[PDB]
Amino acid sequence: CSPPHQQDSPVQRTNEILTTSQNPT
Amino acid sequence: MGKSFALLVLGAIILAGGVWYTIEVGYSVMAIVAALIMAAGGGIITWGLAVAADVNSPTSHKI
Amino acid sequence: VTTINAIWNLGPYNPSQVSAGSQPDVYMLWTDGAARVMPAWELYLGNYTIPAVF
Amino acid sequence: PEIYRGVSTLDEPSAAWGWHGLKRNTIQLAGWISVLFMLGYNFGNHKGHVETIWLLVITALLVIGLLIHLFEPKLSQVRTITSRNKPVGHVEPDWTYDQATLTGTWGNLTDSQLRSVNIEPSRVAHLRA
Amino acid sequence: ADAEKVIEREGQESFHYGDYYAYSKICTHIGCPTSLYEAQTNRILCPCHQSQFDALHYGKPVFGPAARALPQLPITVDEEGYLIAAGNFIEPLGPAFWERKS
Amino acid sequence: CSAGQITQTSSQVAAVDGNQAGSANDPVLVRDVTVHLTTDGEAGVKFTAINQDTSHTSHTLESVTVDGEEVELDDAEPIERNCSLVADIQSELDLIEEPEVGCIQHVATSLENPGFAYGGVVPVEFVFDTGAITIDATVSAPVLESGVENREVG
Amino acid sequence: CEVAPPGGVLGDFLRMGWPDGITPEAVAMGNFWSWVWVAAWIIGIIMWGLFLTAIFAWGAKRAEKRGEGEFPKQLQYNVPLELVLTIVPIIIVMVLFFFTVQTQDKVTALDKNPEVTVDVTAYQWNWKFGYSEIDGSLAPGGQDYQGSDPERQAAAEASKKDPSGDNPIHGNSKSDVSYLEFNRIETLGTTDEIPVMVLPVNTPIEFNLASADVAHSFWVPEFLFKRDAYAHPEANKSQRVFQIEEITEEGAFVGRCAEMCGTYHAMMNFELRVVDRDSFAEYISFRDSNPDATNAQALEHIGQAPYATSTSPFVSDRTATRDGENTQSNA
Ligand code: HEC
Ligand SMILES: CC(C)=CCC/C(C)=C/C=C/C(C)=C/C=C/C(C)=C/C=C/C=C(C)/C=C/C=C(C)/C=C/C=C(\C)CCC=C(C)C
Ligand code: FES
Repeated sequence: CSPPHQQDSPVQRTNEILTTSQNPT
Repeated sequence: MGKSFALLVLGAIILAGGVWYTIEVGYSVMAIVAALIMAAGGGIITWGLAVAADVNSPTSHKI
Repeated sequence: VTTINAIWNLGPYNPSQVSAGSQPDVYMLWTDGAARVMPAWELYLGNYTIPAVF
Repeated sequence: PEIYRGVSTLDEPSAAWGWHGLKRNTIQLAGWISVLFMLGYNFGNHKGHVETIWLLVITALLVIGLLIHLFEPKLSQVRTITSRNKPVGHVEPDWTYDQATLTGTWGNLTDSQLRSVNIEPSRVAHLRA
Repeated sequence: ADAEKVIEREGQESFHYGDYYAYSKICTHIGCPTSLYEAQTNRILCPCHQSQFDALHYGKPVFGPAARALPQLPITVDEEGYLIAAGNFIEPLGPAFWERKS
Repeated sequence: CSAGQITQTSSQVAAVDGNQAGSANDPVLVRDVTVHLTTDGEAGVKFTAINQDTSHTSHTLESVTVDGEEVELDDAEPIERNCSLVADIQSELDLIEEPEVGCIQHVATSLENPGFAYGGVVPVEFVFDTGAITIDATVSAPVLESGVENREVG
Repeated sequence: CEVAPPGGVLGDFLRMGWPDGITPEAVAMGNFWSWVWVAAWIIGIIMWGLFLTAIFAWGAKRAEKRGEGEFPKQLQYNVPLELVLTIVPIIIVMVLFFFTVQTQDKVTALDKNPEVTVDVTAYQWNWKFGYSEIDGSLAPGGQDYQGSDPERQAAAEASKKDPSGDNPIHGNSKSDVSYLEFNRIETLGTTDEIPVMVLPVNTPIEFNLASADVAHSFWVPEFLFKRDAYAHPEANKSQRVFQIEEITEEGAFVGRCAEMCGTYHAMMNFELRVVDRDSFAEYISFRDSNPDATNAQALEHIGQAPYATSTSPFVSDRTATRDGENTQSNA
């Protein structure tokens, strides 16, 4: 009575930092 | 006379069961339930005393 | 003397927009209310599913 | 007072004019179906449990009502005497008629008492003879 | 503070782009737009029949007729700094139909 | 039922981008900690360090860093009890007045942008004389002067 | 009263839980209370005895065993005894009212010549104390200290009218605060700290109450006295000033709010700390000289507890308090 595939992950979401490419200046 | 003895005795341990639990648990929600057990014991004590009062001085003479 | 279904302030339909009070007409409210009170019981059978609105 | 289709006229005065008595088994069946549905209600996607308290209280009271309706217990009529009240075989005298006639409970009052109620005994001597 | 306590769905690990999440606006019960985002309780709400989806618990339903979580869209910034869809929905969005798996 | 011990109005935080650290029992609190990065490319760290140490052990912000990278800030006075060191980029700091009554002090900041992305979150590490405080903060643009900007198509 | 209670275990029983009190009129109120309780006990026992007599002496079974018959004497009226028993409570409440007037008038009289006057502000939900005037003996300057803040009180007087004009309440703005006194030496109570007002020993002291918000009340159980603090006390025709002849002994004493003000009515505690008269001069000179310093720092300057030892602040979290440790550790 709940969907088979609707499962919570084992991953604990340690932060994945993000960046963008900078101009050469 | 009559049931009043046993109805008191049954209460006297239940009251003892209550207050003991009250002095066991800390300040908590279960202390409320301990108070209820203690008060139930007191109620059965007075219930015994009241049936004793009725037996001592009946006022509904014919059963 | 009484306004009914003042469509001019509802705007035209587009599937991405909705209002808080969006019930059907009064004589249909019963069949809305049924959908509101059903406790979401849904069946899954392998490659198939019976939704909760059946 | 006749019985029509299972119900007595004394309980249902219009018993002969329509549909009056549902069988008690039907009431039980409807109640148990309702209890089953209301216990099913608590298997949805809700998170809180205040909902659970309301459902469980109402179903407990439903089951209590259905059990008493199933057995329909009874108590006896108590036969004690409390006070100057008297047992069932008593016959109550009409104290007002006695007062207004000087007969029965007001009969054979002495001269002093008859004077005490503003009634001269001279008008009453033959009545008490 | 609220992005700390997100629960990710199995297989939808990397769909977010930082603080940004992107769910489908179409309710999974009967398909009304959900559209009522409670900013503090973080519950996406559907006005048609009062379904509540936990935006932090991968859009899983928490109240109402809905039985299934909102599908999620992966997103990422492009070379120029706008936001783009980094993929397709992995799950059929909209109301369920008979042959929809789960 | 809504007025219980768990209540919706009680659990709320401010509608701001800045994260926050510290309970009512902690000595020094950081409120509204955010990494600002204006559209012109300049960047810095907005925050407010409030001292509430009941021991009256006045501190001095030794340093702040974003992902280990330095942020420039100078002229930070010690923060005695019930005082607030408000820090922000100079352009935004100029918009508000320093209060002559009250303990508040304004300080300017700036950091070289290593390539932080709008939307993402980065750690921020404060170190005062009495200890270090770590807190993740988001990256976003400063707020526009309200009412002046229109949606422009090109 | 001028006559002390019986004392001993009888006094403790007659007390019956009152604090001893730390002012002259507190002693007067306690003595009056003790003797009133004596008279009340006399009445209570001398009528419970008659009810017990009914329970045990006037029973029907006894009189029927004695052969009295089915009915008693059927007496209805005894007019002279009725008039005597009517006259008795008249005299009792009369002679009681005489001493009531005596003690009440020596309590409430506003002629005690204050050396210190403290303006007190009640607000939802904490206390703010401000030293209003101090006699030259205790003041820093030798001459009398006057604490009214010119700029901040000027703002209060300017709040009376014309916020571009609403002025509904008798020509003043509905948000008038000109009745509040703002002082430059102030102690401000918070949820993180219980406020503490510092007072000397053996000086006539004055309190000037007011309330920013709904009605509050100032209650010090060791004064055996409490007074309501109202918004716009002049408008209410309420007396906002009360004086104590002195405080007679040093120490820290809790004081509470005794008027239902709102949600956090129970959290609105304060402390009244009474200190040696020579130390009060040091306290006021310290607070005046370096105003940036907190109240706790001044209390450290005296050499006593920086925080209210009588009551600690309540925990402000609505879930942590379940296990009964609802007390915050000030230090
Ligand atoms: C408790 C007794 C309060 C007093 C006094 C004041 N406010 Fe308040 N405030 C309180 C709560 C419980 C909340 C959260 C619930 C809510 O309505 O948001 C708030 C919130 C605010 C906000 C919103 C902050 C935001 O990020 O949008 C503001 C701006 C605010 N409070 C200001 C404010 C001021 C200036 C007050 C005195 C003049 C004031 N509040 C009184 C509780 C209480
Ligand atoms: C469209 C059109 C045409 C119209 C409109 C719409 C519609 C269609 C509608 C319809 C409707 C209808 C038909 C309806 C119906 C209904 C019904 C019949 C219902 C029924 C129900 C029932 C139930 C729920 C039941 C219940 C029961 C119970 C609970 C019981 C109980 C018992 C007990 C407990 C015993 C004791 C007593 C007391 C306590 C009181
Ligand atoms: S359409 Fe969303 S709850 Fe039904």
